[PDB]
Amino acid sequence: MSIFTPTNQIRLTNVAVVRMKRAGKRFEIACYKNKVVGWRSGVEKDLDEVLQTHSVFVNVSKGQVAKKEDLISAFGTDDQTEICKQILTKGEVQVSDKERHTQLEQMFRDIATIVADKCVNPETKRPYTVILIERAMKDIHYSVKTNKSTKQQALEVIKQLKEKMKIERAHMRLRFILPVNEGKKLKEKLKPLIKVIESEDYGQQLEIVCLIDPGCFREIDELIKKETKGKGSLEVLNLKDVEEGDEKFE
Amino acid sequence: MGRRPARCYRYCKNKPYIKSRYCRGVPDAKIRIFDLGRKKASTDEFPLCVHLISLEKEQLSSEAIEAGRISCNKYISKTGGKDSFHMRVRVHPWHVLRINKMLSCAGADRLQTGMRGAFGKPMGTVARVNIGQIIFSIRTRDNMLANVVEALRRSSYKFPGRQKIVVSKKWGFTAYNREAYQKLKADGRLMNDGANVKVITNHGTLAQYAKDIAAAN
RNA sequence: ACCUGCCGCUACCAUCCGUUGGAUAAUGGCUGAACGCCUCUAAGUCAGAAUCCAUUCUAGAAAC
RNA sequence: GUUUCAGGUGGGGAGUUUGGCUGGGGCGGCACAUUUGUUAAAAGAUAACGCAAGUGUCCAAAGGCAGGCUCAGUGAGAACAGAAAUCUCACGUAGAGUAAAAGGGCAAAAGCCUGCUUGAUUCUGAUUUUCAGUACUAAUCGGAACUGGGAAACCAGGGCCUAUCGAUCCUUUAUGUGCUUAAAUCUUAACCCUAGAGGUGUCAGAAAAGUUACCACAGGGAUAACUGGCUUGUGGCAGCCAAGCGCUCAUAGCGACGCUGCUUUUUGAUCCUUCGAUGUCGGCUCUUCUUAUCAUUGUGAAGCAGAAUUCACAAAGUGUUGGAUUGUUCACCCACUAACAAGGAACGUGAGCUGGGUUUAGACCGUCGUGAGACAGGUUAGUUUUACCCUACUGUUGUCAAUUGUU
RNA sequence: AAUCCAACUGUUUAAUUAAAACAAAGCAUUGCGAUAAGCUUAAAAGCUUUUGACGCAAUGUGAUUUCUGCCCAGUGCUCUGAAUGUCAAAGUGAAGAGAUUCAACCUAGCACGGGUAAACGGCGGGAGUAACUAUGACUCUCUUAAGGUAGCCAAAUGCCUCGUCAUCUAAUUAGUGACGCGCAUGAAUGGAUCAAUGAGAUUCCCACUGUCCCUAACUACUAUACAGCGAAACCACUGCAAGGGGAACGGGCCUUGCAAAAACAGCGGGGAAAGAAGACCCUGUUGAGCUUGACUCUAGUCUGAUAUU
RNA sequence: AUUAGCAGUUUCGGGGGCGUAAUGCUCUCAGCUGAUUCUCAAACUCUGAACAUUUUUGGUAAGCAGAACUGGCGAUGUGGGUUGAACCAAAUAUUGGGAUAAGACGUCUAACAUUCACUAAUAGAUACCACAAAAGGUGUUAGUUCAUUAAGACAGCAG
Repeated sequence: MSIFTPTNQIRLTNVAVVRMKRAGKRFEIACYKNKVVGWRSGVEKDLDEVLQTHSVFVNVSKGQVAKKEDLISAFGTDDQTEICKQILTKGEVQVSDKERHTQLEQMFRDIATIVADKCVNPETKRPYTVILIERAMKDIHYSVKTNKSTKQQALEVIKQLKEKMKIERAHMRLRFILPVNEGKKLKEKLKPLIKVIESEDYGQQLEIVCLIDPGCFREIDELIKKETKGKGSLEVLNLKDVEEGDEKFE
Repeated sequence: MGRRPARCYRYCKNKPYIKSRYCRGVPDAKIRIFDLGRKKASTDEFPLCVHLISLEKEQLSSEAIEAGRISCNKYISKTGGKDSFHMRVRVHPWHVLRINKMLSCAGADRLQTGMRGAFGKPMGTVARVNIGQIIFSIRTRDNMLANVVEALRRSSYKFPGRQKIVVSKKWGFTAYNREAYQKLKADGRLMNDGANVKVITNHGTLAQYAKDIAAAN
């Protein structure tokens, strides 16, 4: 009948969960989101820190603890701490509530990254925004994977759109025409950003430099010269394209 | 600490609890280094001893200590070199902190976990100082009674409580003053190892001066 | 039962109307020391908020 | 067949049971009988589910005794033999060993080795320990028999010492030219007397499985589930120092490694109130308050040219939305917007509502359970009672019983 | 327009559950030839039985359609089963003066062997393996007998989960169609399908719509006023706030703010308002209902034996 | 339990350097030994004293849980701490006078005078007890120490 309080039916903890199934029994443990990764990398932080709780779970969502009877039937021991370590080591990461959200984001991130590395619009070699690229990649259709590397996936993505469209999988070379007085500042921004070659400096004449950068970086380059100088800057292509980048196939 | 606010273990409470055969599970200390600059240098080189004494009786953490020492190590290159510094810290973190964790930090229970067996797992360490304990000694040349003072000032901010700072009247890491030390040196009663004076006795040395007097400063 | 329907009631479903002085804060200044110089500040003083207090508006006191 | 005994089967039926401790109860554990070090504060006693460990045994030698000898380790020598086999010698306060945990004890020993033995024997008194100065365990001290060892003094109540264990009843054994069997008497039988063993580990000692969401009763705020209270680890917010980022440049804006606070808008912690009853969640509605200011006002910083944006102050005066999905607060999206800031008021607001959920009984599925049933899993259906009292508020009369003589 | 469920009609929790529950025809299993099987009664006797296998009794499943796989190790049921292992009382033999003691002999069940899953149920893990390391046919071993076949599915069964993909919306924790190492689907514990039907559950669109934007107006009867009649709950005393402290949320206390008759109509902020010795929770050496391979019995039943003989 | 250099080894374990090269010679470097050095303890010790306060264990903490001593509260008022179970004074037959205690003495409120600083805040004001910190201040008050100065300091202004 009507009670003065709730019946209490919540045991949902929002920390990370590492899953290991053995002997027809799923086993989980409460760890943190960052620490599991660290452990698997080989970086020590004791078992006190990586484990949020030192007792073995059947289900972290339900909050059902594994009995000694069960534990000994799977791992050949009833000591929980030891089991936890084992779970951490050989088991795979399982998404909790927080982690589900992250998962959703992850895909978005990957597409943003992998697709935007190397490309140009059809007809001539010019830079262009990521949204367009994304659209293009959707048209041809691509499914990202966390089991593959991002760099590896980039190549795959470009493969599809090399067949379909005209694109640039390699670097290009630029040529800027800088003044002698106002150009020094500009140069110092550019030098650590990208590789400078063919640097011809004069007093009586204007300063000339050439760059090595990807097809999407031209825009980035040209823009930062204008606002820093406070005048227009002449952008010319030294080459429309040049070898290496994702053309050497890393 | 990183796990908790150091204000949880601000002050010395409970009996001293140390890494032993009765407390083997403790994690390793944050500082495993009690060194700064040229330790090989002789006590006869650097005659100035700038200390830092904790004005409060408190539990000054390992992490805090670590923070302090690097602050001093980042006030070695900006002023002088490494060959004007020396530091044994003079405060190790022997005491170890217990932490009774709770499962339901974000979750829930109707007092299931609780304190039914409340013992705290060892996590962290700490150094138990007093109102006149030295927590950083800097032996140095007499050309730095400003820079090691200001190094130690920086350190002071890393620590809990008020922190006095003092320029000694001794040669650093030695019982003797500067008026007495000098006297000894003049007389040939002084004697040096490497970064520590031995000093030649007259009680142990009744008639055996053929080693002490040979290596006098 | 249905159509139309005044009076009335009502709708940003229609219509009308909704003020201006002083004093401050923040801050910006002034004259100006302590501290021969300096400085918005210590004495002093100026401007100044949808602020505040009045103006206005509502009630009208075992108050006149 | 029936009758009477016998053995089997027999939750079809009957009666019962289903430990205690416990930062609620359960799961877990044993702090339930016991031992060492510590907690324990220089006598003794002293608590927690305080800490680090241990006990239910093992030993005809690992018992008793006498004698000889010295161990751990280290150094230097010795065909095979090296890092390591065995044989010397020097040094060697015990760092070795002594059944096991740990603490103590221990060197012509309590260790090692050898020999001989059964004091690991019987009767009896007193005492110690826990303590009630009861029992039990364990121990100690003496006396009397009978022995062992030793030249003898001496030692020998088993284990160097501190743990290593057990009532009544019942059974059984040992003991005695034992006593009794009540008419007498002999035999067996049984009873008794004295000492052991068989054992109760919930260890001063019941024969004992579950479930109940169909449930009940006596109680409990000695105790859970909401509120508030302390508390603030966790959540939230703020400060300080400044290694660094910020092309340059610590602090325009950020800020490591650290440290110091605050808040009670998180969740815990606790159990103080309430269990002869404070209606739990969310939403709608409505008001007020907070500022930790999202917008608007006035300002000040900026890596503030412009536009745009970010940072800070005075300011809470005025605003702070419509929707899809979900019971959902929360979440996530769409659209508007100057902005769509965060919060409190018994987690504001059930005699204001709704009842979507939680949260009774019906039922389905999944997993579990032999089963009854379980589920903090999913699903579907499921009564929302009373104001007319008091105050509070909204308005309405009416007395200012001189409204100041009356109207 | 669709999805879930139940075939339909029907039925049920009188006073909170009308359902997807129950029933149902259909399918299937079991016992039984009369001194039957089943059942009742203390006994005597009785029912089923005015019955006779196309029947009665006892179960399961649930119309139709289409299928209904593998497993008999466990528990339970069963047997044209083999031993003397176990085996009580009566009876038999020995020892004794006898009470008695000890021996053989020995039934049913029991152990042992078999059958049985449209009985209850179950339908895995750990190793290697197609130069493919994915997938794992195949092989080996273990648990415990076999190891999920056909189907089906984030389904009323999926924790993770708001799974992923498509579609439906501007936007969808919803819905549907796909995918399916499926925490924990699955074959009369019935699986899959499904017309017609449904006061059953869910989603969508069209129309309609005061549900809403956003309220307004109208009517009767209440209420209200009046005559007449005229209750009850409830009730320590009581009734203004603020803070403080206090049993940690005061009407009283303390210190403040204040405070001016007597009443009316509204109202829901309080009075931790009223109704109820809290159904939750725990305790008690308190119960009851139900279960079972608790403890202890027991009707019945099976078998053996004495007597009747 | 833990930090540091140093000496003698140094040929050695290893890197080289050194005479053409070596268990030959010396370094950093490890290892061994010696004398110094940093720090260290519920479960170490040579040594070793005398509900509230104090001692004190778990706990981040609690108006949390648990112990020791003493005194209270409960069982107990009275005066004081505005209020209050435990604080302070101080114990309770019924009264009068006296003089006190804690605590007060602008007014509430019984009780005042004199006197020296400090505070320029809307502060601050009866222990328990109702909070507050690290860190800042060319606010003022006092104090410490050091340096400069009639050789022209200091400040300004000028070269």
